Amino acid sequence: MLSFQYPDVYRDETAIQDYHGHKVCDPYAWLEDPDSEQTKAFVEAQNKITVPFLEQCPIRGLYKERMTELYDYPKYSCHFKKGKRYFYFYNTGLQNQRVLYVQDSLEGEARVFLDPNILSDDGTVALRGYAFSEDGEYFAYGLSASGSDWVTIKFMKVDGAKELPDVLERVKFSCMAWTHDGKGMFYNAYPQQDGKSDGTETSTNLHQKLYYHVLGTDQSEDILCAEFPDEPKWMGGAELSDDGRYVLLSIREGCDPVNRLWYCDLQQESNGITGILKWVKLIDNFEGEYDYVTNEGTVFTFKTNRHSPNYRLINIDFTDPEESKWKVLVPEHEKDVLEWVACVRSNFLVLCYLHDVKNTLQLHDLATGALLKIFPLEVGSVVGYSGQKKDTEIFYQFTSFLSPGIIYHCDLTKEELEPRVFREVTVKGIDASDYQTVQIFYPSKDGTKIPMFIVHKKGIKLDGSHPAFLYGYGGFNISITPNYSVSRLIFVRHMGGVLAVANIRGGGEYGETWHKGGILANKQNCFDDFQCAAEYLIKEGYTSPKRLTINGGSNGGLLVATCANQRPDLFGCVIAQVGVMDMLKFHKYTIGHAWTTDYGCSDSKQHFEWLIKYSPLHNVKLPEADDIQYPSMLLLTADHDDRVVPLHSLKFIATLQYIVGRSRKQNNPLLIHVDTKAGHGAGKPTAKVIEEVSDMFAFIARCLNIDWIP
Ligand SMILES: *[C@](O)(CO)[C@@H]1CCCN1C(=O)[C@@H]1CCCN1C(=O)NCc1ccccc1
Repeated sequence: MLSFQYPDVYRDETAIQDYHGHKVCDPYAWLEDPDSEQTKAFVEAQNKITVPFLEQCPIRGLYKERMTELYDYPKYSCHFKKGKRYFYFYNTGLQNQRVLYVQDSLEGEARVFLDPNILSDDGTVALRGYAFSEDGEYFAYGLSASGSDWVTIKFMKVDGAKELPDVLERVKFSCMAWTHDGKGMFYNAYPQQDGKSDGTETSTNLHQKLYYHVLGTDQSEDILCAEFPDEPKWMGGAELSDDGRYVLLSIREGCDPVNRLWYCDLQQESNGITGILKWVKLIDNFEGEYDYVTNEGTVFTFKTNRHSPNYRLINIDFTDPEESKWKVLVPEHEKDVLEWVACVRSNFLVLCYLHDVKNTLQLHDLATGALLKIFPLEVGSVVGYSGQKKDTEIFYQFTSFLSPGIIYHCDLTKEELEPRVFREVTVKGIDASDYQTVQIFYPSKDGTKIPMFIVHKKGIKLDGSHPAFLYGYGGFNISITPNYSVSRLIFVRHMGGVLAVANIRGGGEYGETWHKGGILANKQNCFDDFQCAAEYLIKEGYTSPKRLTINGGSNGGLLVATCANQRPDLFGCVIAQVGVMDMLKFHKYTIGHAWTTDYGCSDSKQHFEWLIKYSPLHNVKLPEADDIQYPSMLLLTADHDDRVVPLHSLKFIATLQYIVGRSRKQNNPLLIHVDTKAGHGAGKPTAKVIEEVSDMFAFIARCLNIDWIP
């Protein structure tokens, strides 16, 4: 099967760094430079062996044909109203990018408003962020090229879809918020830096500033409204209150769900927005999250995790601001996580809870917090919503493992609420009724019960014979909830597979305590939970080690890489997408400094001692047992991934190939693929999505010798 040679890769044996008395060698440190001829050559030499391996088997073509057919169904976002018009995104099925449409009423003819497909030949220019003026008459929108986090903001007049001259450069991790006077918009930008700013560069991102752009002016005239030059990692995002009176500034430092909250009453500005605003530092620490919901005069309703790991709603009066005086509007639930909250039709709140990793959607009274209405849902996720304070209706979008999902609509002006299906799409070719989704709770190493979803064909014998695809993330307070994936259902239907998703610690599935259970000194809990998930699938007879594939991306790419080093005997195949592999250096690059809230930072001795134990780059080791080799591994990354710089995967693959790939007992392939004109994955065009899943499943089919099932 290894009908190919690994490329020779130079080792810089002089690259030795002292970490708190521990010497670490980093012989592929030179791969950190994306622009060098050396690094370019390495990448070319790697893709040269990977592409033929993946494309040799007819199963890739069979999978791609099926994916192309089954993925070709219409995809809609919720309707949402702005000013006097409705908007929605729509993809006929296989367009590279979804298209923004406008209609003058709910039954009016729709027309194309913004079509990102015409911005490139290959669909690699995508929308990233947008903001309508309060009256709905002007529209600002971010564009990213090649999947980079860098954005250019452009502007349109809505009536006639007219392009405006205004262009904002150097935008990244940015808010977009228009003042209600329609004069201009808040956004964030970064100071000029040496070298490139296109998504191929690794330079750290510091000193983000908040600016106000006056419409019809050049960007050079933009007003600096907030900056934190003594705190280079702080990021201040602006939003206007629902009545337009206040700018709220949420300042973050890292990825924890906490923020400072300052405000500025715009009516108190001496002469409009002319420089740094008269900020009032209502919450001036990083001890809690304060997420604006709505206000009524000086009474501000926020969703918070302050003293409430499962979140709750509080009212803070700006004119009586001490914490002792805050009113608890909707108290914390004992187990259910309050995921998000919206205010609609003046005095309703829409609350979305997570209960054992399934959503429930509720309407509450703003004045008392009282429950009014439960919106009926099947078991799965709410993935989209519209309805702001001035609106008199909501839309919401539901999805699940087996259903592409449904957009619902509810007219909130009605005395008796009657939600109805507004849009529904069926994917013929996959009969949902042939399959089932079960949820189980398995005990981890320390006895903690972890949820896991399993999706499989009804009636199968649990005799260990099925290939399985087990997915995890485990970090950053992100909950991994049910969603429709045609590519995974093809694995079930046409490869006879079992799908599994493990809700391991580090996630937000059981609130901030679940998140803290998988970070910092307890990061090893994530890996233990995930390994235990694999043992459960095997023990209960869903699969066997040699038929089990694991998959994760980003922080989940770290998950599956670590699990390969720690338990190579447990897995047949590992696909790590855009993974954080160098845990000693991740903080040095682009936005990596933000992840130290989950991981820690190697500059501290204490953190170093945690990180060195699991950092995938630093834990590649030939298994001691003669009959154990590493699983088949595929790393996927891309040259404009400026979220997780691709050097992580480059250094990791060189290391795997040299330490393990050179040993006589290793017969499983250890491969990387580096895509071009693509990034971390946000805004990836449909054509690339299809190619990527075809690569992934062809790898699986080949490594496990799975027969296609027509
Ligand atoms: C990956 O897991 C998910 O994309 C990477 C690697 C570890 C964590 N991330 C990651 O992207 C984190 C987690 C989700 C958001 N995030 C960011 O880095 N976001 C950029 C950002 C924006 C504002 C403030 C801080 C960070």
